[PDB]
Amino acid sequence: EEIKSPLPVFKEGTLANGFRYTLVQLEGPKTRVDIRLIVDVGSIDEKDNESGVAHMVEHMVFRASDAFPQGVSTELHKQGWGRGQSYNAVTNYERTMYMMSPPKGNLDLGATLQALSQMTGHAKLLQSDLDDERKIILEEWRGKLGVAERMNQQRVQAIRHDSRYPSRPVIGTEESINDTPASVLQDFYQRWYHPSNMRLMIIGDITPADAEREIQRYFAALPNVAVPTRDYYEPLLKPQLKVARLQDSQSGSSQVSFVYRFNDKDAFGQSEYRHRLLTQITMSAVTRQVRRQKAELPQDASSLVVRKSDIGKTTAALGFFANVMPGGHDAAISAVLKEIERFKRYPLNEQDITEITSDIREVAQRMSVTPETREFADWVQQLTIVWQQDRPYVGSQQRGKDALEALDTIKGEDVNRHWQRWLASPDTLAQFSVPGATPFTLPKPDAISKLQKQWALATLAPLRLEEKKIIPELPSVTQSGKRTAVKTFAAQKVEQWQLSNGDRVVWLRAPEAGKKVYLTATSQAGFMATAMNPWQAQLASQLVNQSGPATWSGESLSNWKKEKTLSLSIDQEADQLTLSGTAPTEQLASLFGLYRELNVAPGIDPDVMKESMMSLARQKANDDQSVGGKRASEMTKLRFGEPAWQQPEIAELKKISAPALLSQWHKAASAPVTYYLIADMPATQLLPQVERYLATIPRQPASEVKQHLALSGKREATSAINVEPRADILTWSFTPHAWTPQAAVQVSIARNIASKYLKTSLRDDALGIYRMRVDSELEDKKQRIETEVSFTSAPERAQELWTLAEQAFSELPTKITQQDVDEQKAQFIRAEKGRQGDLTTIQRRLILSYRHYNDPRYLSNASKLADSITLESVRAMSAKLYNPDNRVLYITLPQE
Amino acid sequence: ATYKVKFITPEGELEVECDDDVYVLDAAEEAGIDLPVTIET
Amino acid sequence: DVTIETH
Ligand SMILES: [Hg+2]
Ligand SMILES: [Hg+2]
Ligand SMILES: [Hg+2]
Ligand SMILES: [Hg+2]
Ligand SMILES: [Hg+2]
Repeated sequence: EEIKSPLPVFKEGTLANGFRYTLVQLEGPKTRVDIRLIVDVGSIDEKDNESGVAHMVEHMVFRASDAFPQGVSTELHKQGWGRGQSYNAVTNYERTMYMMSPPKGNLDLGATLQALSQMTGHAKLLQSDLDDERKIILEEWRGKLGVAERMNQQRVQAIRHDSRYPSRPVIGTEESINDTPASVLQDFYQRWYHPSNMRLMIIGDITPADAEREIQRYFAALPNVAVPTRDYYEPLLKPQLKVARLQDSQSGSSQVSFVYRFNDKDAFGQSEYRHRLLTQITMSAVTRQVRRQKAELPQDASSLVVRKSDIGKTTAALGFFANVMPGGHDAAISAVLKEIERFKRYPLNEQDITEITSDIREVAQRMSVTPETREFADWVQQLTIVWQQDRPYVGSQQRGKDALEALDTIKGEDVNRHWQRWLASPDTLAQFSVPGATPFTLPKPDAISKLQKQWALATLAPLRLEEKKIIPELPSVTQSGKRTAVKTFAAQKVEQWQLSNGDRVVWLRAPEAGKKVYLTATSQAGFMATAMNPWQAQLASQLVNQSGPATWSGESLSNWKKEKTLSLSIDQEADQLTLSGTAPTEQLASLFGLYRELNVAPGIDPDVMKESMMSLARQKANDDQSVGGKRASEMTKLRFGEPAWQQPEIAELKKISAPALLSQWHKAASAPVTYYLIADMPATQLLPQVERYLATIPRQPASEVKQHLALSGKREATSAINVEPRADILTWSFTPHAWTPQAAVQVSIARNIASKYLKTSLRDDALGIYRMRVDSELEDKKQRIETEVSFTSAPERAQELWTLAEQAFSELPTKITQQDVDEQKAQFIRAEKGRQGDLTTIQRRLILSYRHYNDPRYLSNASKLADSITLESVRAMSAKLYNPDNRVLYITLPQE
Repeated sequence: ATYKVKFITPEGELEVECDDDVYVLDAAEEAGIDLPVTIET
Repeated sequence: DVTIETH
């Protein structure tokens, strides 16, 4: 797709049996092709006894067929095709789609078409193949069982109530996957898989005459059988105020919404294209306005947004959603209904509509005179979109002319009328998500309409106007400090500078910095420092990171950085504070200047704070009764005895004030800093900027913060609380070992080989292991080899998995082969020399060096790292990866 | 082994913290972020 | 939906 190809020539056809095809010839990259077939059947067409059958047929048509009794995907493998790269399929509510990218492009077109015709017209759907395949469909189902899917099903259930969608999820049930016989799949195939229910599109380097012959060859003989007529794609819209709870015990969702459902494709006798353009203008106007209405929200509600979505072929949902402070759902739904009422009473901002309409006209103008040229993958993207909805493609040049035509028939009166139609839709829905165990009784419809009538009768202020944009500028800094000492490490190209405020600079003049300056500012101000309140310090760090300096805002901070191509981020860990940033060398004063302003003039953006409190509070409510909440608590007790700190109660959360947080930040900002600066410039250029912006920041000595250290010993625990049918097995082990680069390298090698050995030694598929992980490192701050072995598996033999891994660990130090080390040493040498000149690696090693030696020696003599990899050393270290004296085992089983 | 994932959407940047063993949409839903490493959507 | 992409 290197040279863009122009708008292609399209040829369409219909075989006698009703099979439709679309041929799209690109000047295109040479020989590349893309071949799609759609069968117009999805899970919505399943009957009550056919749960998930559409998706199972999708799998099964790659099995035995009349011409390939060993399976269609078997032959595809033989001829070089790869699962997911060369062939793929997807099933959704309404269609099943098969996609092919033959490895040899257009030369395999006949082969591809033979394969597709086999799948769609000659699949055997054999019981014996199905019993083999249902293990693969059950895995697909297990990996789909999280909170995100259960909540998605909650959303479909509510917003698509009174339709076929809620009872027809694509995957179907574990019962049907396990019990449904091939005979049911066969009847479904024979009901729906007929040529007039099918269409095919071929894109790329093709001769349309030749492709049409291959298509006649492989599809013309398929018998012309009708499929049932269907008119059940829409929810049954009726006047109503439905109330729903969106609920899952593992979800932190905390949210109210009010939703309008309506026929969105009805253009009311006017232009379909013009209608869609009215929708874009309106949604853009409403999106602009509803953001300004944030000023009107009470403390219980935030981030009110408007979202429009398809919920059928013709039905759409227009919804107002807002985040809710847990326990404030009643106040929040009222606040949402108040704003909806305000939109019913005032017209949309005329200037917004003027501007938005003008932006569109400028793009439609450019489109209408620019010749359309795209890369291959982009052509495929554009064309599949229109083809999936069974519509002809209209080029961007023609569509620019159509927009300009429609824009001439569109005044703000139309936009307002378009918008008020939506808000007058009689089919309505109110939704509540209330996290955890928050007291909640679902409002009755009358309670909701009561609030509607209260606001319909109320006096309401006009829509908010656009606020002036604040244009941030860094202050002038006239005071200067001084460098008071220089220590030189010429062999590493490093200078170390003491500054008058007690900070220091570690400056590496690395040519690899190019025309950029890289800053890492560290200090001992982690949130576990003695003077701080842990949770509040952490919230403070996050709020200042997003807000920027006192007189700025989160948004203006983000624009200002983009305009200077500059980054700077706060990260407060338990034991240290790191501010990291990059800028072009010409922007140095802006990088240092912003750094200093975060230190002495931090800001708290009131909207950011309100949003962060809601995030913390809904998570608190969820974590207090969630599975993950209990696992975190149990792992914490097993490994540490007590939590180092905790989140507060929601009631304390509500009371936190900006000055209390800024107090915490200033405590962190006062610990003295080491500036790791990587910049290829002369000292004379860097020193004045360091003395002006960095040596002038007030500091007081900080103490080193004690590490949170996992306790010695052997302890275990087993909890049957998992809501999904899986077992989670975690095991932790550690051995104190002094850190050196050599020792750290040996641990990583031992863990590579141990990873291989422990995965074959537990390779038996009867154990039921879905996922397995062996992690081990010589943690340099704690100076201990920490090892972590994780399993996710079927419950039945989960109690055997750690025993077998413990087994495999005891064997490992003698089973390690000289050949094993040889290929690791060789592959390490490859990665190490790939890391030469790597800025990230250089930065990390400069900081490691200073942490452990208080000098930059580690930047030299990386070459003799490889030399520490031997059989005798890797094995001596493989013995220390697991320490039976320090072993914590935690087993989560499905709930009883 | 905790990491941080950032999300780009028409409303704005959203950030969530997830374990190694955690699917990305599950950590968002557990965090109470309503969507449908730095991944794009 | 966006019928004419602007940004
Ligand atoms: Hg699937
Ligand atoms: Hg055929
Ligand atoms: Hg920043
Ligand atoms: Hg301060
Ligand atoms: Hg800890």
